[PDB]
Amino acid sequence: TTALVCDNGSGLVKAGFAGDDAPRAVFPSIVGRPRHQGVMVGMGQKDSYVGDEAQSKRGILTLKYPIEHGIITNWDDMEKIWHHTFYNELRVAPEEHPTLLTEAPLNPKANREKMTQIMFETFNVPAMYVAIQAVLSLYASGRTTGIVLDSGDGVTHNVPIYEGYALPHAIMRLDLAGRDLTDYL
Amino acid sequence: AQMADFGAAAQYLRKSEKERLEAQTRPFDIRTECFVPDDKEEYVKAKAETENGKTVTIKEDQVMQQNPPKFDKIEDMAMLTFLHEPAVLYNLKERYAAWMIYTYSGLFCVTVNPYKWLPVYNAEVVAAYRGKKRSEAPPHIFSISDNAYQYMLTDRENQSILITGESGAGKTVNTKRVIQYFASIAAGTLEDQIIQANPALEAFGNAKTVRNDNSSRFGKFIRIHFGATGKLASADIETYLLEKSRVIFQLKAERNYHIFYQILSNKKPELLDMLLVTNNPYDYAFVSQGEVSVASIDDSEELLATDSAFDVLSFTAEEKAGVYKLTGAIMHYGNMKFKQKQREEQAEPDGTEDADKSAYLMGLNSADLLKGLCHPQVKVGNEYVTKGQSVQQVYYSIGALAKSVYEKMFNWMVTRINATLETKQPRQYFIGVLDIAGFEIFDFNSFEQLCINFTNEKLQQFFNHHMFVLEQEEYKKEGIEWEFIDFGMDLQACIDLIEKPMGIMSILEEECMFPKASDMTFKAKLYDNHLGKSNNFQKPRNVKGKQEAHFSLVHYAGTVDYNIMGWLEKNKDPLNETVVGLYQKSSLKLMATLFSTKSSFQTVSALHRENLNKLMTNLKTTHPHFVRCIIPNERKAPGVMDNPLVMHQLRCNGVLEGIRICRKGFPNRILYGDFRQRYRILGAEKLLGSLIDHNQYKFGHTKVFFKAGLLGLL
Repeated sequence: TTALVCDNGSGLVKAGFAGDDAPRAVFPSIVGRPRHQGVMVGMGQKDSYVGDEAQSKRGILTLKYPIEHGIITNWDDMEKIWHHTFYNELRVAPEEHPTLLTEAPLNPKANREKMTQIMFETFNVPAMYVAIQAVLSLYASGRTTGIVLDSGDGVTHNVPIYEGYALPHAIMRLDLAGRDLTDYL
Repeated sequence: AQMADFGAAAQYLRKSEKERLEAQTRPFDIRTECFVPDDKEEYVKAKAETENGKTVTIKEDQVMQQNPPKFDKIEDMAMLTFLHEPAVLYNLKERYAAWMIYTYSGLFCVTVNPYKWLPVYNAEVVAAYRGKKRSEAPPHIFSISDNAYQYMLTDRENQSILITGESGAGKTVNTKRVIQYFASIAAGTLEDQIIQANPALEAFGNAKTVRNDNSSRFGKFIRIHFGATGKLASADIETYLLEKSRVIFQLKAERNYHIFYQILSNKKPELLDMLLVTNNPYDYAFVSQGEVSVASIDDSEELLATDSAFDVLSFTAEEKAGVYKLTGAIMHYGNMKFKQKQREEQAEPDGTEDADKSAYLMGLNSADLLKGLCHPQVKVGNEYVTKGQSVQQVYYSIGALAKSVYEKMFNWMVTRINATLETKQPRQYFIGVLDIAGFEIFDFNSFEQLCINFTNEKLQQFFNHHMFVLEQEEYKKEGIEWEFIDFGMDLQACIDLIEKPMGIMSILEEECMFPKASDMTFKAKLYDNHLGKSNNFQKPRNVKGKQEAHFSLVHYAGTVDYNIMGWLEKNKDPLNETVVGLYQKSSLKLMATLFSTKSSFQTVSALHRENLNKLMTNLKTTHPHFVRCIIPNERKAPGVMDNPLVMHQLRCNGVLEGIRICRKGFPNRILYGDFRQRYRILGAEKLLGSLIDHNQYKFGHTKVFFKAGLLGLL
């Protein structure tokens, strides 16, 4: 049975099926809630919008990222985003697919513990696994040796690898990324 | 004794007691003859180790004990100790094999199409049922016709015959036979007259269906009126809710009423010369949606039949050319074209070819019609003001006009038939013959299927109420103190979401009114109001490889899956009163007669609900007598009936609901002497105070009542 790949990131969810060449779904990792009143009776008001539906209605919503610096700081919103990713974007049943999540290095243990608990309980995945982003980047580059500088929306980190051996004492993690550049701009 | 007076048909009516006595004493077991499922039979007899030609070992909580060999041929499955699907299935299977097409089911009267000519109806030698009761004479529909006759003569209350109609054959022949019988007993005849003008209805209210090719798309309520004392009087026909949505929209692999292609078969070039119309069906969008013609019927000879029908009908030359002109105009509406005015919003016409055609046909002006279509007027208190119209609004109005015209013409023609077929003294009573479609479970269910299933839910609740009050009366008759929650309505009254003012239909109307509403918003509203808050409303189990459903309703005949794509456009029905006022002034006198008789809120579902309310109101004042004609096999070969077809039908026909309710008995109702005799191996008081549970029986005034599952022990 095929497996799912769910690179979460702090600014964009990229999900797909293990074996493809590119993520099947790429949407913002964002949850919006209406701030204004709501007058048209019967318009069918939703409580919250996720993904890029919240991006087109963003004029009336207040947007929130459930991931600040690689750390998930709102587990309800993250559960909403995962539910969306599985049912509305990929349109699968999580009970029939092992899931490969991804995480940045040097971030709290409770993050991975809650990730796996959420998966196994409120999604009933058959199995899962949590990889490191830099190792996967090196896989994609077609190498077994190199220092990879990953820089997403929340966190920048270097991981030096040699012959497939990591040097965990030389991993350096920095906490300015796309979002801090957006704020500075 | 009372069987050898029917001659060559008595064998079909009641088998001789010799083979019956040799058959009612077969030695078999209770615990090695059960019922297990199958893929092609779906129910089989076998000996958990079970084999009859193939070995299967299933769970020990799904086997159904086969009926005892005592009742292996009874024409009434209401007395069986084992009320289950395979039981009644093989009961009917055997009773048809050893040819007996007639059966009784609790209160139904199941007839099977024999496909082999039989003198079992002709001559009157079998019609000796006069005076005879159902409970004594063989189980013939003649007994029920006679019972209705008797009830009319002794009760002064009208009677009703509800015959199952989605079956292609069996229903029509039974209608002919019952009108013949009613002419016979209570004797240019009503039968001749009724079958004369039928081609009109055949061409107007029948269309090519996915699961049929001659489908009654309305309700025919033939009233055979009787004199003050019981003498045959005239007979008028009354039509009920008609699937008018087809006049515009047809699914893929279907087509609308036959009359369109009958006309368009180029049989009378006079017509296709009068209506400015070519012959290519793919030029008219109102008919070229699905398939233009089926190979299972001609159109020219049926056109001739309809011509001869108009001739035998009181129609003149004008009352026929006018009808053809109206149908031509209904076709010409389909390809009128409008475009948004340059740079602001307004729908304006581009090209007026079909405009001029239809205007000349119906007898109007062309500029006036276009203006009234693009600029509909309204009365604001005491003044008139133009109302704006977009393109889609114009199209909706055109469709509404077409549907209204077609239904008006249909009803006027039925009134003309009632007129030409009526001349008689003022009479009192009549018998109701109700022809209507039944329940449907297709591979792709839509709005029309929902409406039909709603009507059938209503009829089935009607039958359940009748049977409930009957059983309750019988219990108060034998002094049997036993009261239960109403077996009549409390089953479907919860599956009546569709009418209560928050269910599916009210939501659909709301969505037809609301701005920018789409199918996704309709689905969202459905889910928010019902998903999880109701038990009959369920989300479908959509498996990739099969058609996608959107929600599922738990009907009496199973759980049906619906696909709501397109219900918004199909429910809208905005009538344009300006164009109707134009119609009221037309030169074509048939059109003005149609539209002779200090609006934008009209929906198909609303008119449908009102019509259904009226029909149920009519029926609730009479006495019902239900009949279940069956198509036994599909290959037309008589004698052998396929089991899955008949099982599905026995589900949808409504018999299984009556079985499921009577199972809550006490289905087995015997007197004292029969049990005193057949089970004296050791009146009924001491004979049953000896053994079983004390509630399985309730004796009263020479009547024993047994629940399903006791005579399988004896």
